[PDB]
Amino acid sequence: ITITITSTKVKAVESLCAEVKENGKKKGVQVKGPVRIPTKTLRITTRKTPCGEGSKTWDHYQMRIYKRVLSMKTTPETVKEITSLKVEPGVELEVAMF
Amino acid sequence: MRIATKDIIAIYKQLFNDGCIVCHKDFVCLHPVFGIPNLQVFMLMKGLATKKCVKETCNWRCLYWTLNDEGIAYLRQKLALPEDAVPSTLK
Amino acid sequence: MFCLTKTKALNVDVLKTNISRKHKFVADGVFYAELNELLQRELSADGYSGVEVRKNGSKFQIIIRATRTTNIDKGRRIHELTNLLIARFGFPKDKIELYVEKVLARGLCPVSQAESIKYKIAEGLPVRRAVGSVMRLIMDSGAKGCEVSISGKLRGQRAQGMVFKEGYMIKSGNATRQFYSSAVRCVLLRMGIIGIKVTIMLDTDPSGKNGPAARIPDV
Amino acid sequence: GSYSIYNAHPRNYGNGSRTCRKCGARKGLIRKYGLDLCRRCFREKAVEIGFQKLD
RNA sequence: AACACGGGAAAACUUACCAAGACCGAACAGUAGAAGGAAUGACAGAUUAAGAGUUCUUUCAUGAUUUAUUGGGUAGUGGUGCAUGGCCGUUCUUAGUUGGUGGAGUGAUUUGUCAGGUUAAUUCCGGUAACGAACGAGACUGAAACCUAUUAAUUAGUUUUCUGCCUAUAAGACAGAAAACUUCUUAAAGGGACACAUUUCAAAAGAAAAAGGAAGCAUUCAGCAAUAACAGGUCUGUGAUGCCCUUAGACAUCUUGGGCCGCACGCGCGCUACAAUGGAGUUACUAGAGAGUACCGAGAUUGAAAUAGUUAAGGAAAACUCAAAAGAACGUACAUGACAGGGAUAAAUGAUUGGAAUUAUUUGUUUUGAACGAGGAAUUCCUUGUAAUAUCGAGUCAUUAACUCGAGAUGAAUACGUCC
Repeated sequence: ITITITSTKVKAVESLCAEVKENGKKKGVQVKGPVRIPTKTLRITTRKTPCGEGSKTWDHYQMRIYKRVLSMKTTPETVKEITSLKVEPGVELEVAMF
Repeated sequence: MRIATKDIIAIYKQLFNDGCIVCHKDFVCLHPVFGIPNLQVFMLMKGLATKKCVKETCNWRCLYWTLNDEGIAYLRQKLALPEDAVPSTLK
Repeated sequence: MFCLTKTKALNVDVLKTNISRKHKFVADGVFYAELNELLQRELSADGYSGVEVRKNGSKFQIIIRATRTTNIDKGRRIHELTNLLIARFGFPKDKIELYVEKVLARGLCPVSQAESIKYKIAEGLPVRRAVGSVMRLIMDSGAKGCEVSISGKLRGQRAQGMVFKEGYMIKSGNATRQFYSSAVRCVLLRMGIIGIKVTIMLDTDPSGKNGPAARIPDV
Repeated sequence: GSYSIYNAHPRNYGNGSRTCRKCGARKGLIRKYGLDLCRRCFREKAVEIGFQKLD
């Protein structure tokens, strides 16, 4: 199995990154290490004014995407059963079967 | 305005059978559900709020209509539905 | 007969099976903004006071933090909201539902607090006294401080604006991101528009301490 | 036809075929990341969407 | 604090202007008329740019969806930003603003909020009818500058091994997997500079040299950013909005064409040049940071002289695409010559995008070979990986940068000063 987690909050995925790893001790024997794929900042630059007047000013918005990848052998039927765990809003969990 | 004769009844039941209907304020495309220009849908049911059949909440260039209490009575005489045919706070 | 070929779709990018990681989170936040501003125009009388987009992997849980759940008869209004979402965003009927919670800290919510002034102003209560009653609820609700700004044609044709402050409030810094709670509301009048901006300085209960602090204990 | 010629011009390339999602403006659009939100409107909901003015 | 600004690089739309043509986007309420037809669409020929039946001679289909009527909303990139909300700019990027009690004054008001010193800073030492506080500054947040200590290891790298190949005189190179670690890579957590440590200078806040250190000007660059105010810009971004105006021959809506590109001239922002610290012909190069769906970024095989054409993998991406020139090395070339510097303006021709390229969209081949010989008064930006020089990615984008926002590549001089 391969667990891929991505979210805008670093501590949201990081807390859940160790939640699956700790959970792997039961109904299983091992979970591979967390791979920290480089982040992807989403920079959008806009003019502050709603018109052409004023000085030339800009604001630099940005959003970061944090990617973590986990590996684990187990069984497809009982990998995590529910595999929901009431994940926090803003986080996404995708499981790559086989 | 002048809508297709079979279309007026078709759009009416869709609202009655669901109690809620959306539309796009843009007047260059067709309605994906009814397969007709949004001008017909907007023009026809912008007056259902003048008759107090629905409400007139519009958000993000989309207008939303929700069946009212007086909407059921009006949408029964025209639609020729039985009295017991009620959405019953569900549709 | 119409010579129209374009067909604007009724969907949302958060339902697409294949999408980039950059596009997914942008679409995830874009959906909330349209959705949050949607039922705000509907549950303004009910004090919507927030939305949430919690997900359990497959099912979509929509949470409304309304401050007044008296209106929401066997969930008739709740059911009507779902019907609009299906027609608009094309959600499956089995994969979306609406939950409502009653916020215990009524005063601490600026979104619903600003609706009290908007209601009272339209009723004819003086702006000097309407805010004073509203400001009273915020102060004893555990809020460190707040600032209510009213601008428009309050007195006469010439625009005037009064700013009311109470309690401690830090105006500059990054810490203001983790302690501010703001809302902007506007009420149409017989002569124009009154602009109400309501913000609230929170306390340590939204966990996180202020920048400068020593608080040395004793022995 | 009274409406056959109505809106008969093809607009499929896009300056008058794309509009802001809420404002509906045709100028200042931000098509990056599939935003489809023109400026003066994205700035209103920038923090709401998730963008923050960091460095 | 107007003038590559309205993210405004306008063929159509945008579009607000102009010549035409239509057209209701006149809901709802009362009347007339009407399923024994209110009205709607149309083939032909004429009219019209037009295959808008707009209209006309004309019959062919459907039928209350409403055709004529008063109220009425309505719609407007119409006016008013001297009616307004929001946002932004500006005073103002510096260090400033205040109420609680107390003291002074009849009162407007004042003290606190200062003699001196010091700081980037009402930042502090100190002084004290002031005391105790609130905001601003600082603090705080993002990137950079370090972790042979920790955590991990593919889509990152290194090493080993097996197979094949090739050159050496003896090192290894290359191609296909195989599997081991984390110095580099990536990303988490803590650690790590507080000027403490020395000398000097100023019972003090503090200042300078030098040392060590990845890092010593608040370490550097940015974000946030006080009270009060403008009758600064925006109602042409908004379904934010009051009042006024037009409101079925319309300033509402749609279509065709044109204009925003129009040239006697003046001004602002820029690109390229005036060359030998160079242009032209070859050769090896070394980056960083962006973007990509069903049809988006497009690999590989081909013909062509190039622009581009035909078939087409993998890739929702540390996976695949996506790639560096200034500079350098090579030659008995150029040789001080408006020359081979300069590429303007023109003339033939070839393709891509587009429904449409004419007033050339963009670009290929050949020819045409203009001013410009370093630039008056004036005047702008800049103190360190900064200026300058040349380039790369992205926003606009069907196609179109000399723009802007970012990114790396080489790497000056001059100050450690004073209010002229």
